[PDB]
Amino acid sequence: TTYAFRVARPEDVEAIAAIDGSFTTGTVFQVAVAPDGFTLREVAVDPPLVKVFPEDDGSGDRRTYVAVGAGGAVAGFTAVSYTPWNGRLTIEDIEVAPGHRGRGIGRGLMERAADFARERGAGHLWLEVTNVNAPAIHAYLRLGFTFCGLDTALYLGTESEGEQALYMSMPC
Amino acid sequence: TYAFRVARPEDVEAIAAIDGSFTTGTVFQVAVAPDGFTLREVAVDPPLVKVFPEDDGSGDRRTYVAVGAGGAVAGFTAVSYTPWNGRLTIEDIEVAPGHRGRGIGRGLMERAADFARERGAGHLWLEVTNVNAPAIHAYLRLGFTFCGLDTALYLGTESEGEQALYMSMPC
Ligand SMILES: NCCC[C@H](N)CC(=O)N[C@@H]1[C@H](O)[C@@H](OC(N)=O)[C@@H](CO)O[C@H]1NC1=N[C@@H]2C(=O)NC[C@@H](O)[C@H]2N1
Ligand SMILES: NCCC[C@H](N)CC(=O)N[C@@H]1[C@H](O)[C@@H](OC(N)=O)[C@@H](CO)O[C@H]1NC1=N[C@@H]2C(=O)NC[C@@H](O)[C@H]2N1
Repeated sequence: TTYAFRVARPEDVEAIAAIDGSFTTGTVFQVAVAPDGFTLREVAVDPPLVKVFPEDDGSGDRRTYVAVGAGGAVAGFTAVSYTPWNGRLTIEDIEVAPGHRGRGIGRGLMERAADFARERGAGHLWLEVTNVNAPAIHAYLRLGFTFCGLDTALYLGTESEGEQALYMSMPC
Repeated sequence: TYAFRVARPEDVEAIAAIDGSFTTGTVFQVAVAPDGFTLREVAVDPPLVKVFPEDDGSGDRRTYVAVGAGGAVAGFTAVSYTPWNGRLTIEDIEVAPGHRGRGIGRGLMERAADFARERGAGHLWLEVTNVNAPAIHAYLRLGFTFCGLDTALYLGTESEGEQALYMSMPC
């Protein structure tokens, strides 16, 4: 019980904001576009890519969960979003604080997302991940997500141009 | 044979009747691997009948209309601009059942392209179900290529079993 999980309250919103999800990676997922399909291959990059997410990301059925340590600091969060149309719970964000990884916070937050999904009658969880976010992709694969598609054009004209939006899902 | 203009309130009821329901002897089959996605056009026998659902789950917006002699709508396109990624979404483009093979598709998409360059768009983008081979062939003809897909988009919908394919082209 190193970490407790609960619905986020107003005092958590400011702590959530500071966990921006910025990462370093020695690998990226390269997207190869053919006329008849798309291939993902993990490739080493030297020196390591430093990715800071932009301040402008282009943005009852909503919910934010938070992982809290003994001193009351937010160690992680997930913001989820339900669309009844296709029974999709979108994992809009999931982050673990830099110094709190390898302690089952990721799994715990996703388990709370899954609880909300079954509460709303969702058929699948779904998330967007940039092809350069190899650490997150490995984390999502570990938690049972698989690639369900991509949009190689989504980040065109954005601060993230050169990257591809990869889509992952899992049933519940 | 056909003139193009911005759609007016009296066109809304005619636009509604043009749902784009089709028959096809082929579909684009989606193969999911752990490391990617493959699209292969495959014959289906007997022909697939696709009726689009009434519930589709839905300055920078614009609707164009193709008009014949006698002033009847022969087709339309609704487009949508997002400055964030300079994307003009072709939200819908349909030609009336009896008016195909007359360059209405091309004409409507040319009006979409004019709006894109007017707004400074970097690319056009559309969604098409994998079973809509006729539309996919039309879009390929007009210069669109596949830029991705979402095999999970239609889960829990009337269209479950189909995959949402994404196509784009630069301006
Ligand atoms: N920020 C922490 C991570 C947040 C989550 N993982 C969600 C995510 O992936 N957001 C990414 C990320 O903010 C960043 O992408 C890169 N590569 O940095 C920017 C591009 O600059 O695009 C975002 N994507 C978007 N898709 C949405 C869309 O289609 N319509 C509406 C609008 O919401 C769109 N924004
Ligand atoms: N009439 C011709 C179609 C013209 C266009 N290309 C529009 C299109 O493709 N609509 C399809 C089509 O209505 C149908 O799909 C099948 N397979 O029939 C249903 C599945 O029931 O899903 C629609 N898609 C959607 N995507 C959107 C989304 O992501 N969020 C919000 C909302 O807008 C969503 N709706």
